[PDB]
Amino acid sequence: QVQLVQSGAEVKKPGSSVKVSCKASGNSFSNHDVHWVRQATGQGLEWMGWMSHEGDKTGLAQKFQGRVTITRDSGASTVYMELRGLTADDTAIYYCLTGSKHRLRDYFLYNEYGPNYEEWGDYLATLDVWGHGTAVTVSS
Amino acid sequence: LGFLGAAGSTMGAASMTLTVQARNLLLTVWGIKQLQARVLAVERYLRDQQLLGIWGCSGKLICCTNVPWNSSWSNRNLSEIWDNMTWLQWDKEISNYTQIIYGLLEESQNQQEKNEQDLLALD
Amino acid sequence: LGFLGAAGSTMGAASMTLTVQARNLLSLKLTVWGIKQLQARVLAVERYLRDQQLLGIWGCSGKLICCTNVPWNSSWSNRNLSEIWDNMTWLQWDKEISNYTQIIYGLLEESQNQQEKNEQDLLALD
Amino acid sequence: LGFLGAAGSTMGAASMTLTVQARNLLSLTVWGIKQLQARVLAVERYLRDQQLLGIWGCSGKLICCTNVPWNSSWSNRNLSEIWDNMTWLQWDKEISNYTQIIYGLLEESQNQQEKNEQDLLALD
Amino acid sequence: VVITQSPLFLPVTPGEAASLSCKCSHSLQHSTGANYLAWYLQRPGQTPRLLIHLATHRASGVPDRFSGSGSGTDFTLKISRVESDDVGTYYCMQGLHSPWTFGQGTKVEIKR
Amino acid sequence: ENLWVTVYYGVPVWKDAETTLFCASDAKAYETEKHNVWATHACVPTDPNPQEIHLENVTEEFNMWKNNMVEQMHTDIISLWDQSLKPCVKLTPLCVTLQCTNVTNNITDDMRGELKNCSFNMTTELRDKKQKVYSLFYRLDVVQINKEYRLINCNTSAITQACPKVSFEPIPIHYCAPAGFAILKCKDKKFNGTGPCPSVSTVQCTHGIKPVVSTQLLLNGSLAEEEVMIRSENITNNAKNILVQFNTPVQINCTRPNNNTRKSIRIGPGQAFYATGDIIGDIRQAHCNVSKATWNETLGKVVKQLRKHFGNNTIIRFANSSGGDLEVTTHSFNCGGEFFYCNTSGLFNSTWISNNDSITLPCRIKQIINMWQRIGQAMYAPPIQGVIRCVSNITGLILTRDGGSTNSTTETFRPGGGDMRDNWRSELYKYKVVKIEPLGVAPTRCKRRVV
Amino acid sequence: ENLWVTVYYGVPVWKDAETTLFCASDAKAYETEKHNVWATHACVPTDPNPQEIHLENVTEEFNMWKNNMVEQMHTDIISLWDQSLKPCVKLTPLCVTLQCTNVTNNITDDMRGELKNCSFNMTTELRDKKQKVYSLFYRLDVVQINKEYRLINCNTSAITQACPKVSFEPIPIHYCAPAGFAILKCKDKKFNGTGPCPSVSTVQCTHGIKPVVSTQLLLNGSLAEEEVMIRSENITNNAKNILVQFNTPVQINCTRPNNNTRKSIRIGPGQAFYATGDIIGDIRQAHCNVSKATWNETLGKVVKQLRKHFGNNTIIRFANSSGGDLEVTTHSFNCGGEFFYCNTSGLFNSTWISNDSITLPCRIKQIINMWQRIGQAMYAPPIQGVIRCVSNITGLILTRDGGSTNSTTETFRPGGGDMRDNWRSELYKYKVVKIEPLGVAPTRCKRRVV
Amino acid sequence: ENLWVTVYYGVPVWKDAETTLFCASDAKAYETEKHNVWATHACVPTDPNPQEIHLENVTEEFNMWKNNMVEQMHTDIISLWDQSLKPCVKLTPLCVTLQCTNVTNNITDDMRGELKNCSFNMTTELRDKKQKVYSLFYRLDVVQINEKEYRLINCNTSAITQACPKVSFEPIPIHYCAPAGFAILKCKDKKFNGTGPCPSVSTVQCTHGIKPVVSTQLLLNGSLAEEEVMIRSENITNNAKNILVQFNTPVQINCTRPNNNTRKSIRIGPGQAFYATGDIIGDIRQAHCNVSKATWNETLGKVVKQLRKHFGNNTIIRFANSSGGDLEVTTHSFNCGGEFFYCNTSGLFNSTWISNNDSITLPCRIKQIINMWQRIGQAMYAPPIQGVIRCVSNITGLILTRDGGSTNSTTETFRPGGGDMRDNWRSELYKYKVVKIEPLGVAPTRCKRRVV
Ligand SMILES: *[C@@H]1O[C@H](CO)[C@@H](O[C@@H]2O[C@H](CO)[C@@H](O)[C@H](O)[C@H]2NC(C)=O)[C@H](O)[C@H]1NC(C)=O
Ligand SMILES: *[C@@H]1O[C@H](CO)[C@@H](O)[C@H](O)[C@H]1NC(C)=O
Ligand SMILES: *[C@@H]1O[C@H](CO)[C@@H](O)[C@H](O)[C@H]1NC(C)=O
Ligand SMILES: *[C@@H]1O[C@H](CO)[C@@H](O)[C@H](O)[C@H]1NC(C)=O
Repeated sequence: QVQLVQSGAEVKKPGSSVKVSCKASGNSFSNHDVHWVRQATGQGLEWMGWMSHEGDKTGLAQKFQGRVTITRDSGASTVYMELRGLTADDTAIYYCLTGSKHRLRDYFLYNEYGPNYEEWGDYLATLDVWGHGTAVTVSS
Repeated sequence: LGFLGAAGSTMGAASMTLTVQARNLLLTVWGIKQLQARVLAVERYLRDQQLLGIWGCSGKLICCTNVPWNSSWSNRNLSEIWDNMTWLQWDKEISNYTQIIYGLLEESQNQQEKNEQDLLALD
Repeated sequence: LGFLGAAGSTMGAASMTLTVQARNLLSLKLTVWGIKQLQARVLAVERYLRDQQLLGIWGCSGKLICCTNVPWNSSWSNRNLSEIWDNMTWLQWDKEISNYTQIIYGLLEESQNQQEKNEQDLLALD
Repeated sequence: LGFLGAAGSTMGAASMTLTVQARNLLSLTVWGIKQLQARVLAVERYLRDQQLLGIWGCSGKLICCTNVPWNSSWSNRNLSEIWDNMTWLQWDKEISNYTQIIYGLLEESQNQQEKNEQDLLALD
Repeated sequence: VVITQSPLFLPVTPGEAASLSCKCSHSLQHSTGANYLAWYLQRPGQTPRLLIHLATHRASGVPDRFSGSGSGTDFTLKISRVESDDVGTYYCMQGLHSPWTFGQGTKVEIKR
Repeated sequence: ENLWVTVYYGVPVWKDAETTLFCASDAKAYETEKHNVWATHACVPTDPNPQEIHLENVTEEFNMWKNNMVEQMHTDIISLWDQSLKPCVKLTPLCVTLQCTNVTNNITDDMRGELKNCSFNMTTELRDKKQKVYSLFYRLDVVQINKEYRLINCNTSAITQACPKVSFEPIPIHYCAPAGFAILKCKDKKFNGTGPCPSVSTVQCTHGIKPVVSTQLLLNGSLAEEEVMIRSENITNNAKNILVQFNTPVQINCTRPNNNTRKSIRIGPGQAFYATGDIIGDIRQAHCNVSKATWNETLGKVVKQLRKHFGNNTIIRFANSSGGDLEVTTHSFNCGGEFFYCNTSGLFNSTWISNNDSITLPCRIKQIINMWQRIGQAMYAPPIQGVIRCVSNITGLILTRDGGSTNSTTETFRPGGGDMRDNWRSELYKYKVVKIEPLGVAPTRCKRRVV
Repeated sequence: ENLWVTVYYGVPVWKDAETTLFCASDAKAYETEKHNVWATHACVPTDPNPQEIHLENVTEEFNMWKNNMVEQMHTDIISLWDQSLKPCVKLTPLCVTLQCTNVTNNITDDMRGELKNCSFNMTTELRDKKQKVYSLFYRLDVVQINKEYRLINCNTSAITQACPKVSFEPIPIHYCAPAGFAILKCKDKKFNGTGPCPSVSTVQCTHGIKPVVSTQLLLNGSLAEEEVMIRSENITNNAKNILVQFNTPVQINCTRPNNNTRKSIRIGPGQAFYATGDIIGDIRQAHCNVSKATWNETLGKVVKQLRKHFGNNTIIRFANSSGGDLEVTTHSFNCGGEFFYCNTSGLFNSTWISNDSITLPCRIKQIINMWQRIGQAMYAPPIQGVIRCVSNITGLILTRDGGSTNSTTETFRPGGGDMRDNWRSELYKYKVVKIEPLGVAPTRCKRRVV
Repeated sequence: ENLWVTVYYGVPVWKDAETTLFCASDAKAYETEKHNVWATHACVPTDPNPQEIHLENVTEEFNMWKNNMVEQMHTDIISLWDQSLKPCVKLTPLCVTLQCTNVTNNITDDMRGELKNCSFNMTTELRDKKQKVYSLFYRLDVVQINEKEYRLINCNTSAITQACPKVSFEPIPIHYCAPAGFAILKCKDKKFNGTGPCPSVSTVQCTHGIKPVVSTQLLLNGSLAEEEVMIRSENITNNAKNILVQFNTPVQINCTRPNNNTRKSIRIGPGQAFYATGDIIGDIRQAHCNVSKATWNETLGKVVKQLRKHFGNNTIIRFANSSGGDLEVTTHSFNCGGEFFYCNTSGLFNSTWISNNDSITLPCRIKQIINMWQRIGQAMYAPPIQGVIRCVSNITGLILTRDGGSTNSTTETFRPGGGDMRDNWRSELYKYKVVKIEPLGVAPTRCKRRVV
């Protein structure tokens, strides 16, 4: 079981940004997909974003465009997430979890005298073991 | 006076148009074919002129040789040979004795008379 | 002497270099240089052969110098024969008679060689 | 009776097979291209020899008398010795080193002059 | 593509079987015939655990009292002989189309 | 006293022989503009004064289906066509899978299902970028993959096409005698394919012959001098094509009433490809007009000629085509730079017994072509913009005679014989290549003068 | 008594005609190395005695700009160039977009941005694998698609690059007329391009001419015998090119001061491609040097010869190029197997009235379009090390600005971007005519009656 | 005695010269069946009875290995191979990564690992579809991608194409014929040294047929030695020169590829048919060859007898297998039935010779991709051939090398080597020399020309 470390609970003022940190032992980010999920008490889970294990692709839920950026250290031993513009309704439990995906050619074209034109896509297989999570809340 | 007009006359009368007959003897697919055709024409003319030179009547449209031809090939009087048959059909008649005629006309007369012309020029 | 030595010599003086002029009348593989050289050899062969054919038809073959017996109507020239020999080059000669040439070819062929083979046939009749 | 048969005969006996030897002097695949090249080569050399024969005036002759003398510095054998006991082959080895001189002498000293003299004789 | 879950809550008598259902706007089968569905149960104060996956088999270590059914746009999760330790909130997972979302959820509690 | 032989040189010989025909063109009149496949932009020009020479008192033998200039020129044409196609760019990437739909609206009710609109996944000239392009396709050119469609020839040899500026219009050609060789022609107005000809003539160099390609009807052919000639290798044998040659022309009009446009497409770096853009105006089926009365009188003359080899009471029936490959089912021609396939069954639905003014035929367009009977090559017809219109002379027919016909009655015929060798025979039947052997021998009174 | 026409044979005859010229090279000296682009595998060796004889009493009509041997030259050289280009590798794979950077390595401040570090995900030997490879490129060979660069010549004919073993150094080529044809040359050192030549000679084969490729001034050419000469078939027509031929050479150096490093990568099986490797040391501009005082003294001599065709006291001025395609805009030439371009504007900044070295910056291009053709394109292989070039200037090609009034204040400009006039500069002395040994004349003989 | 020279033409002259050979075949006998590489589409037919002509009183020299027909004909076959392989398709797509398995079904235990069943991800003729395709391959033609993944052995070399299978590789006799104005000198001496004059000479217009046999250690289907087994080299003292040996009497060798191959057809693209070997029927057996033993002793003993003439004839003479290196010279190769074989002749050279049951079997290898000739700029894939291959051939000569460092004129040793095809072609063409006829000539005489 790869140990996962998350940032502690934090209270932040309305209309201001918040950042969290995340860790995994063994530098397993190179082999597992980085993921983020938010959930409030009594409400269903909400996907925030992902990095591929290669660190070559990033993505976000359409609700969080322009408010979330995802960074990692050299060697991808840790991953970081920054949130911007939190209000009182952004209070929830924020989670780390590794992931695994399927990489398949979505379209292709053989080339006799050149490289095969290829369109590749990532298809997440399942959500791996979750981290203990982080709690962030907004109050005056 | 047209080209190949003598075939319409007897073979005896055909000898008038000999000069007329001798006059016209001389990177795309068409270009390659043109090259091949020109080479073939040159080869054919030069092979014929090789015959003429070897037998010493070269440069002559008319030549009388010393070899006697041998009557079994065509037992006919010269006059009706000349005034009845065209050269086309008489050649058709004389068609398989051609190589024998070539060999005799080569060896029996030309090379020999040449040896005796050197012998005469010795004195 | 070298080639084309008689170019400025008079017509009579040009007759000394005829042999000199005649000495050079005839003198991947798919590369274009080789293609061109093959073409050139073929062309030279063809032209030399045509010249020899014409000479053989006129019956003075094997001769740099011959003399036919054919007459000509003198409107083609404007001067004395010794003048022709002396006071111009062949080049002015040719420019002067450049335009009766085909007539001359035809007359040299027919008016003499056909008739002469006729008399030699008459002779061979005996 | 065969081709080249004079190779073991003397210069004197060689003259019988001149005709036998002169019989065959003329007679997008790469093979076909080479065929074309060989045909052209044979044609041009045959015309080479005939041009030499014609410029010298033995046209239609394999053997032909001349008006050209020679310096004897070129050969030092009696005529019977060279003709009746020497192969034309070894003779060619012997005579190989003056051939250009004989060609020039033959081509100009006698032929051009004799053509001019034929003209002079014709004039009258 | 959307996901809904029913019932919102299900009181259960102990020892009696119960079922939960979730439906989606598009069929969950794949052109290869594969189905990408996973049901999860979270105990309050604990993270969710996989119960069934791909709508065909139970996850390893899941009690055999669990079962599933459904195809196309309709799927169900049925549990036999309900015992008190299954109380929590349940969710079914959709894995065919990006973005992948959870259903609104159903909660099972002991009737009282 | 006894005669001796003498050497005669230059005497005219006729020897049956074959050599390669020398290309020729009419003074290179086309050389002012580019470009022509059948002219290669140039051949050796010829003088306008070749002089046919009559051969009085001369007869000579001809043998059609045995003369060889025909197949010589056949391989000449195959070589020239391949040479013209070679510099052009291949169209191999085109048969990536196509999503297609039927053309709708602004259509003639008789067009339904003829044209299809398809799109591509096909890439850009940059190997790392893709694009979506579309073009209008005929139904006959494409086939379903199992709606989705694929180009029909990507389970045979590949398809290549470029060089659209090069014209396919035919040019007069002279197959002009090599030196030492001659061309002779029969002067008889009516002459069998074989046998001696009572009056013959020779030319130094041939007449203008067109390289046109036609399947069921002879086009731009020379007129028969007096009457509609019927020729074949053997009339009794049904495996031999029956040649029909008109002595009077029969005009035929054809057109593509559709106003067409073209879209240039870049597939690779510097390789332009052309596709058929959306047609302007209503769609109308291509069709051909011929005159009704002229066709009837011409076929009456044809059946009168047919009666010569048969019993005079035999019923002459003409029939709908036999089927098979489309190139022998329908009449085909290329005029205007584009290929056609027309229903000639209407022209041959009639019978003949002893003792308004025009006709129109539905016709077909195919832009994917397998020329001759080759399998290893294929090409694409470039779109041509606007309405094309061609007028041409129908000058002959290529027919086959059905088997059976027991008890010598009710003879029937159907079009066939898709071999263009027969067309080129139909034009070249006048000529034969012969060999001149100038040397010869003969007896005489000459005995050689001593010394 | 009356005269009769005789027939002669062997009489020397000349007809203004054209045939394909022989190939001839000096003793096949190129055969020792494999091989020159023009000399190739084989050509006919030269005669050891290329004998020529002055023709007594002959003046001959010569016509520069009308001889067709120069067109044969143009066609044959294009044919040879494509012949050498043909058995080489296409580089259609290179059209893939390249991620590029503005790299410097102790660069001089006047080249910042002239070189780009471009990488692309490329091709492997195996179809199913890809790899990332970088190489250094000149900015003028690439273009922004809308940084990412694409090489400039992908929206035109395809690009091919291979076969570095062939040599681009000119070799003198001699030409011999076909047998039955002859070569005529003018012995007048002051001869015009056209008109009668008072003193003439004929030769079996022409002298050697190197297939020099230049666009603004002549190189490696023959020197004028006595004085600088200016030629143009019609000086009044300003759209026509003006020939300038020096009688004294003008030495010119050109170099690329840095070493070059090379790397090679495989497009696929048998697909060797050479790429410019990373370049070490201070990075400096290719440039050419010419002496100042000589550049006057030759230009002043040119002006003195120039005044012959115009009225006295006419003002003469030179200026920098009016623009256009870069080939005519800047002077281009190949040395060390590599193509160059230089801003020759500095050496025309002068004026002329009645009565120690110059340094020129230069530019490098690798994707090159031969002559004016657009249907072919190639990549120049990198040349290792510092290229050093010593060369002679033997002439210039000029154009005359039109207009003006009162026949004064003439201004000239480089031009004539056709190399046709480059080979004309050497070929102008020569013509080939047709010899028909046959002749006729009257005489006093009659053929003997037999 | 004031003699004058006189012109003779047609006189017999030889001049050492080289020109292009003239292709020839007896009446184009290859036309009976299509299609053959070495006979090509067409060649000039020749008379079945060339007129050989004995030159009596004649001696002349044949400097062997100086003759240029060999190099000219070497270039000819290189060109012919290239032109036969130009039209047919390329095979760059094959060496995508291969998933291979470990053939153990119906296999003889002496051969485990010779054949691999590999699968890969090449596409169809459709530009946007792929297909899973499998085929068996000999281990000699493949390598592991890493230290398993497999790749074709020659992709990091030059390009690879398929020999399109319609045209056979069988040799046909090729006749070399003199251009006009040439003749082909031929020796008659029955023991004629590779260099030096030949006591009796004959010439022909046109030569007999020679099979373009491709072999590496043994001379095959060659002309037999006329009287005795005989040995030639440029200089026997220089061991860098190959040692040519010609057998007096032939030794028959049987070779078969004993297994049923099956073949399958795969579409690569439009108009691109590909062939690969399907599953083999029956137990798999190594291909091999058969040769007699006492006859092998007999030929080798005769070789020793003739070798003793160039040495002190009490010396020890020993053979051993090749010193190694590239298999093209380490192993013997032949192409019978249109397929490539490499056979371990090491057993043929396990013997010693001193002063004063009936058969031998040899294992053979199989490869499909070939680096033909000594070129490295091309690689070609031979078709799989269905059924059991069978060849019967004549062994007519040897090519050997002699080890250096020998001292005191004892213990002379030899190994097979010199695999350059030029040596076989010398061994076949050693009887001929192209020569020039110069018919013109001059000579003195008593003739003086007539006065003009
Ligand atoms: C488009 O036109 C084609 C024919 O041009 C129609 O093809 C029909 O397809 C159905 C279903 O596969 C078949 O049952 C018919 O037999 C086909 N018709 C013919 C003539 O073959 C197709 O239905 C048309 N599509 C639309 C949307 O109109
Ligand atoms: C030719 O005749 C004219 C007129 O009689 C004469 O004046 C002239 O001198 C002659 N020509 C020569 C060269 O003597
Ligand atoms: C295949 O067989 C060879 C020996 O025949 C052996 O070295 C190799 O390990 C085998 N591979 C497998 C996967 O068993
Ligand atoms: C090999 O050769 C000799 C004679 O050639 C023979 O006697 C000897 O026994 C042979 N060796 C074997 C193993 O038979």
